[PDB]
Amino acid sequence: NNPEYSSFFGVMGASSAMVFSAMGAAYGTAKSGTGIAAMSVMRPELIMKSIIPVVMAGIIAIYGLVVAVLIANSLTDGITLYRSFLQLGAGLSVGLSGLAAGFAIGIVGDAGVRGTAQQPRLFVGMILILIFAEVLGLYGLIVALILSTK
Amino acid sequence: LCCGPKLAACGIVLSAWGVIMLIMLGIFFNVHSAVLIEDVPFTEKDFENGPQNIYNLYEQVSYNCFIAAGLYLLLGGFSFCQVRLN
Amino acid sequence: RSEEMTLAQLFLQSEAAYCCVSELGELGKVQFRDLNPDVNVFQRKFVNEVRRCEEMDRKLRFVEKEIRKANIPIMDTGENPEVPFPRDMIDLEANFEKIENELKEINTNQEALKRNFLELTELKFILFVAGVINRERIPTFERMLWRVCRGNVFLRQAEIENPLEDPVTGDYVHKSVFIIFFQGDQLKNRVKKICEGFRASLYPCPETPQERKEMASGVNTRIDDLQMVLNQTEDHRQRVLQAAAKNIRVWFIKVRKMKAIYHTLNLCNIDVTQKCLIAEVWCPVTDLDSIQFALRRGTEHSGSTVPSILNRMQTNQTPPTYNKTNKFTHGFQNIVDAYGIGTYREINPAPYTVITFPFLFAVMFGDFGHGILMTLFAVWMVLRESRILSQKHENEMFSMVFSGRYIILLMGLFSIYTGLIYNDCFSKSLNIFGSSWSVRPMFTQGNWTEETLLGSSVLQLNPAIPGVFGGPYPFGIDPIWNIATNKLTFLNSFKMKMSVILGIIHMLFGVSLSLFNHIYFKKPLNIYFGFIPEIIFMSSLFGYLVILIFYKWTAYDAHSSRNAPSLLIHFINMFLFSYPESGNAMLYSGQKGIQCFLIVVAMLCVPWMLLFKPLILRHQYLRKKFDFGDTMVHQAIHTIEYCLGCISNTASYLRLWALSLAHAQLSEVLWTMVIHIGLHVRSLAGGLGLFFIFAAFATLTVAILLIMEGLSAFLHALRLHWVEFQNKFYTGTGFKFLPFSFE
Amino acid sequence: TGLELLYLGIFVAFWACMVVVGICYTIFDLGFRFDVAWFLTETSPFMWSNLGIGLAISLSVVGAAWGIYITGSSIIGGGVKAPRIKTKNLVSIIFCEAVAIYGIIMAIVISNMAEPFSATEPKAIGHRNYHAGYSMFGAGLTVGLSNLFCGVCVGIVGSGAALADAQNPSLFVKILIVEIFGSAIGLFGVIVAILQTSRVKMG
Amino acid sequence: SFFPELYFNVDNGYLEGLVRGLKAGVLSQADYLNLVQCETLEDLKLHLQSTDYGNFLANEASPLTVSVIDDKLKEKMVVEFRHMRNHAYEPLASFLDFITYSYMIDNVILLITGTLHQRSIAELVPKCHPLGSFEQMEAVNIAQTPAELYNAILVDTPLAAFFQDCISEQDLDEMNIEIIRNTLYKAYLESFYKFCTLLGGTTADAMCPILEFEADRRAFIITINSFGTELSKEDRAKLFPHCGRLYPEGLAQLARADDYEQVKNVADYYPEYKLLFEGAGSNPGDKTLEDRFFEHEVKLNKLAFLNQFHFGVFYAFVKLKEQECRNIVWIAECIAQRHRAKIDNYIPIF
Repeated sequence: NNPEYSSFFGVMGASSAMVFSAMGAAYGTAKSGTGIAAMSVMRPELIMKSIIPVVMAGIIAIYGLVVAVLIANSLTDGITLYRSFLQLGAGLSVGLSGLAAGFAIGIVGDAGVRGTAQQPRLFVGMILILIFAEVLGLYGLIVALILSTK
Repeated sequence: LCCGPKLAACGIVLSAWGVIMLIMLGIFFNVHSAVLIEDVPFTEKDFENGPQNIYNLYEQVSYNCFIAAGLYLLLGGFSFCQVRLN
Repeated sequence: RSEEMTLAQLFLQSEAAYCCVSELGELGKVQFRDLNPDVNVFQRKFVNEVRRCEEMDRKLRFVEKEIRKANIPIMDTGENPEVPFPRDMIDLEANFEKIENELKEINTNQEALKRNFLELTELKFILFVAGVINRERIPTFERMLWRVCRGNVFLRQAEIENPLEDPVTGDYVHKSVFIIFFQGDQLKNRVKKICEGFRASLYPCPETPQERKEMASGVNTRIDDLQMVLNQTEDHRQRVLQAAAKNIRVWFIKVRKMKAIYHTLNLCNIDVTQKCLIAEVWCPVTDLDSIQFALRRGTEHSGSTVPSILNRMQTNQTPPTYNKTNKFTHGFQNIVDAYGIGTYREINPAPYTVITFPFLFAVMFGDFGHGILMTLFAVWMVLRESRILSQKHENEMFSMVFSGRYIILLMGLFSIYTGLIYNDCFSKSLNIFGSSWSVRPMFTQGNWTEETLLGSSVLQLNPAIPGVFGGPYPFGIDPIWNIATNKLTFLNSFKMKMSVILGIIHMLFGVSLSLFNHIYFKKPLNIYFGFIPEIIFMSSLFGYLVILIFYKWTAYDAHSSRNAPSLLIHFINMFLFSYPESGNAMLYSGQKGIQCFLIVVAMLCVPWMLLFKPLILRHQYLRKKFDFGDTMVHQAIHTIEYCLGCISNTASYLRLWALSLAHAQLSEVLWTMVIHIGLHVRSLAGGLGLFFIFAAFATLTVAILLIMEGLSAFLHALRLHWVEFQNKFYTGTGFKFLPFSFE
Repeated sequence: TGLELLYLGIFVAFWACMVVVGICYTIFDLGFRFDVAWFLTETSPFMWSNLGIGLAISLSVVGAAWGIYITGSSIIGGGVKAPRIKTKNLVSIIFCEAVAIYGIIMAIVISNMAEPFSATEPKAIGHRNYHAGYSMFGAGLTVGLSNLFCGVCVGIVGSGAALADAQNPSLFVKILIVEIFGSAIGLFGVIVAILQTSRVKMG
Repeated sequence: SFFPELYFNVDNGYLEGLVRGLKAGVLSQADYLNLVQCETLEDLKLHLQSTDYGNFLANEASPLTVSVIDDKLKEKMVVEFRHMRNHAYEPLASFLDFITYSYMIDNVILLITGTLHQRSIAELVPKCHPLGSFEQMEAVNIAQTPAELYNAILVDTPLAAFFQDCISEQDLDEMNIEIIRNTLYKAYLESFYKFCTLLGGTTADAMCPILEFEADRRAFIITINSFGTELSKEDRAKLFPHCGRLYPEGLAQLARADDYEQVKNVADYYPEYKLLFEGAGSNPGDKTLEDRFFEHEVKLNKLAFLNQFHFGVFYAFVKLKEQECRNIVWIAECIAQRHRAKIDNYIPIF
């Protein structure tokens, strides 16, 4: 019947959904913190104002968690290679979309905090670009669902 | 005075939301017996005998919508009292 | 036409023109323009007054800063002042000069504080030289001591926990004391060069042995302490003078007012012949009589007793725009202007957006309980309008949310309905119990009995159409999907088709408006050979997809599941012109001719816009007798941009599906991970746990979905309302009004 | 050179070992065990197919992220002293995300034709299955890499345009042409991928 | 896919935009024509308000003097540069450090030559450039021998690296300080050139010509200045930079020079130097060699601003704006002397 290697690949997919995506979020948060430092001394009133990038990093983590739980419930002993490779593909794609989005948000958040530290009118502008970062993560997640059926 | 409303109004809104949704959950678990579409989880493993067990245990599970909401019934009353303390 | 006529000229010289413009700017319905010759800022007929106003403004800014240093607030309850026109203002500023004159005396006596600090150092000298140095410079100091002396001297330090006032800046900067011991006079000489680089000039040079010196220093220190305690009375008079800051804040307000008046008079006309100083103004036609009223107010004060009237004058230039906004539509126009500033005589997109933004948010917010929550939020904010507006707030998030309360309320109300048709309220389906799917003897009639025995470990999809079932649902989406393990496939198909169809229709609505403006501006060349090819191209390409998708939805019955076609394969086939004879069946009879004709006419549409119009422009230019190459370059760039861009916009419409799917999945997981555990076996202590469980669940959904992801969805709606909507007809090249309303 | 020395070392060692083993096999008359057929056949096509499916959006999203950040840093840096350019330069990020849109639609197209089989020996899997797997994997790789480089290119040109636009506000209308000429290759990759995966009939 | 352009912005995008915005603050010819018509210093301030320089004279300068104008201009310089520095990571940080080393050396030699005359001890602080301030700016007043000066500079001031093994002397007279200046500047130019060529990429391509020109400029200046003085020729040969295009004839022809004729006969061999020396004919009505050198310098910096991801848009920028300050000062000087005869001697920029 099916080989015994088959259970390997699928499980590995789950690991990716909780490694790569997570790592991206981590970078984002770190970078944003540095920005806050450069902005804390001169414009002290806007510390909480800059709560917006850090949460917008953590959301990437959330996405990873979602898919991980799903691929922890579709795993059974008797899995054919077809299902295993579907699940591996989903995990890889979501992890990498999370990673790329994380890098983008981190850089944009540094630039945003630094820009607002000297120009209040820039605030809204930075927010706009930040959205274009976060949405990228969602695109990865999309195919995950498409790969839980076909 | 003690426990000024500035840090407790969110508590009152949360308590109101909790009590209303818990009453709703209990009512739709008891009267409608929580039809399986609105409820996957149950409490047994051997259900090869008949329907009396399923509805009986559904009533037992809905009964648990009591202290749950009752807990707030009170917490809301306490938080309103703290709000009154000016 | 957002306006008829603004650019006019309705001024004349008067002996007291200042009050004329004061009343005109109180009225706040003008915007001046003049100074075409560009005579420089540094030679103006009204320069000296502007200069002296600048001087007074800097000086009162100085006193304002100084009183702010003393932490004395300002009473901002005063009413709007009245313009003090006459030259006597300057003399009154001389009175105000007196104020700051005594202020200067205070700063002189602040140097007296030096002496206080002086004695204070000797206090810590109760502990061959010693001195007081900055704390933060200890390490470089002691390294320098290592370099110069090589350890032959020794140092020991101490520090005072209280921070020490600064004689010069007043800061509580850290300070410290150091004692250095030597062995000879050469060190006593050489060390002062290093010590003076670290600001220590208050030394009790050795006079007597330790005991007698200690007693003498103690005695003198207490005497001088009593002296400074006596002489510190200057603070009382300083506070007495400082308390008089509040009086002339309204004077500062009117100072700014008449400074701005004189600034406008600087721009005003340069000619002074026959007492004619006419400066051109922008003021909309509907307010013309209002301007006349201001004129009368001028004659209430200006004793020239002249009519001060003048006729309007047309213009060959471009006037600005204006958007009269009522209470309810303020935020929507804020958004639309944030995209850009529309040219004169443009279709204001407010009435469309004001309703298409909640609709789109609902298209990406398909959930009903969260609709109720957002609506409760919005009603809470709205009902306290009078209280909040009459309140002092500080949080900027609260200010922007209170500015967008209208949009928030509308999208909450629409979210409720769209969630209801979604049939996904808090991850469950509101089941009205009208399912008509499976009844037992019907399933046993279709050769299916007691297969659950093997089914205890498998799932057993049922093939549809046993011949006794079906039934759509009037109430939106049939509820049974909410537990079906294959719900994802049908939900995703439905969202795909939903999103594409809505996007195409909304885009058609967007593009269909430009023809109105084209006929309005009377530009025949830009409509006959303009919008017509654009619309025929778009329709022939994508209305075909719409008709095909409805055809597949309506016609292919369940019994023909096999042999059913794939729409995307058909679209790609016609795009590539490949014509396989087998592997996919034609959608309907006569496909070949119609499909071929539509694609060829779509292709033949491009050369019109690509080539024809500039030839006609050159034809008429030559008939008269204009770089023709430039004209076709710009046109061709526009046409290829339109084609590629329209393909990109039609492709970019899937964000609707994306966000809807993310919402669905997130709601399911948020339900089923944390508070799903609330269903348990406990008899007495179960609801106890459910209390905290639901507390955590409610807070987490508040912090994951209600706030931040909703913001992302809202900005995506905004982006769609900007780029793929307004890049079809909205040129966006104009200027708003910068009224002379005083502030 | 700070840490890329490790990468260069791994690369050189790997290729040197590859040359050594290749020549060792060749001169030993032992080439019958270097059966490329065994490697290409006994590996189930599903692994290639799902690798292609993943890559087709992996690379597109990577390119899009690169473009957005490289343009974003410059636009916001320039806007600090020129707020008027803040909104005008959205078009660069629009074009940057267009490649992600193209990538995901390609993933949807490729994802079809995924019918599982039950064959276990190559003769049973068959020519049609092997061709389908290889072709769709290749199409995925092509669209991924093309979209990646299109994204990088448009990001760079958008950065240059945004930097230049802050100076003279009458320059933006004469620099989008390079942007469109960049997006052309991003579309070209998509259409070649379709041309490759046209005739897949896995089963 | 060029070598240096993919990774530049990731940590240097914000500052690049800030500096490029600030480069718009240089005044074109039209503003200079405008500003040459001022009637008094107050007129000059009124015009200065309308330009990007606006609002830095809101003080109590009722008796306005050129001193306050110069001080405020330099204050704007140092505050702007310090803010730019305080937001940079390590590579850009070493770069901006390397920039400020020049002013640091200038300030050190200004202070030592001031204290060489005992008439001034501590009133020399306000003259020194605030930019070139390090923690031991006052140790210079304890050095009786240059060895002691080294011992003062050694610890924290990195200038030690530029003269740690190039100075060996025990007596501190007024002649050798010029040698100190020349050697320190020589080491600074050499180190900066090596750092630039190490940094690699477009920065080297876009900054090598500037440093080369500076090297040759200083070489020629030190040659011409030492004609009729006590400096021996071998020591002069021991003072030229070795990063210019005058490498062979710098050590084989300039050292064998004794009057302006031979310097002309060596400079005319190259095209650009021939043109520069012909333009500066040393006539009574013609500008001296220094003005032509400044003109070429500004031309090179202006040309250097046509590359997107080149670090020196910072360094170049600073130099350029410094020249601008000088220009403004000259104009104000005429307004102090009440004559416009030489008001056109400015050197336009952009």
